[PDB]
Amino acid sequence: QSGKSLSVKKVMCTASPEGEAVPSLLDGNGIEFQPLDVVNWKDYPYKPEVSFRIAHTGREILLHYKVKEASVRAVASGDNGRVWEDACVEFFVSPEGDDRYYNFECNCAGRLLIQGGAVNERRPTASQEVLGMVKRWSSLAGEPFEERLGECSWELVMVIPVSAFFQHSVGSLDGKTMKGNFYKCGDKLQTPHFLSWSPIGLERPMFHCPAFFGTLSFE
Repeated sequence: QSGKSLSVKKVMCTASPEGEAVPSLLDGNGIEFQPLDVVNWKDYPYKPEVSFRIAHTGREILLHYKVKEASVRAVASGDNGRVWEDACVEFFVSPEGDDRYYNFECNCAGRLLIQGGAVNERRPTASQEVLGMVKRWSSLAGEPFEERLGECSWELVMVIPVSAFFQHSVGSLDGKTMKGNFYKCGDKLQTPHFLSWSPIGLERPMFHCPAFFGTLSFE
């Protein structure tokens, strides 16, 4: 019972960091990796080795995922595409303790999907302006590509400004407590799979479940 908990350590930056620079920034501040290895459904037993880490600047959330899996894919031609089908890492979060939440899904090539809203309504997709706010970087960034079979190690970064919570007026992350979860998947990969950070007790693979989110304590 209860979900997991995380301390999101603060990092001191005068300006907004670029995605490529984040791994160095995080190693510089000793930000540790957390395993993302909860296999909630025995139907999909494949557990590719995945870890992540998180920190904040006060104005922005910094995420860094590391993955090692049997295949990768990035067909999605644009942002707000069908990224969950490609090799994809995800971050879901509710920032104000209300029922509205956000899902940031990003494929291994850097294409990103963002939606916002409560479970009981159509959760609209984000605008170009808002997609433009979220800086990204990947080790497999660039052109879209058909599935490549073979063991592949990749990394991905998301710099999520506080303004990207497009349905809220979130000012500063300093000392806030949010609820969220982190996921790995790839619906159209050779071996589809479903992994989470904090556990989920629904009968089958479902990620849009605020009840099962863990706790995120921003320093």
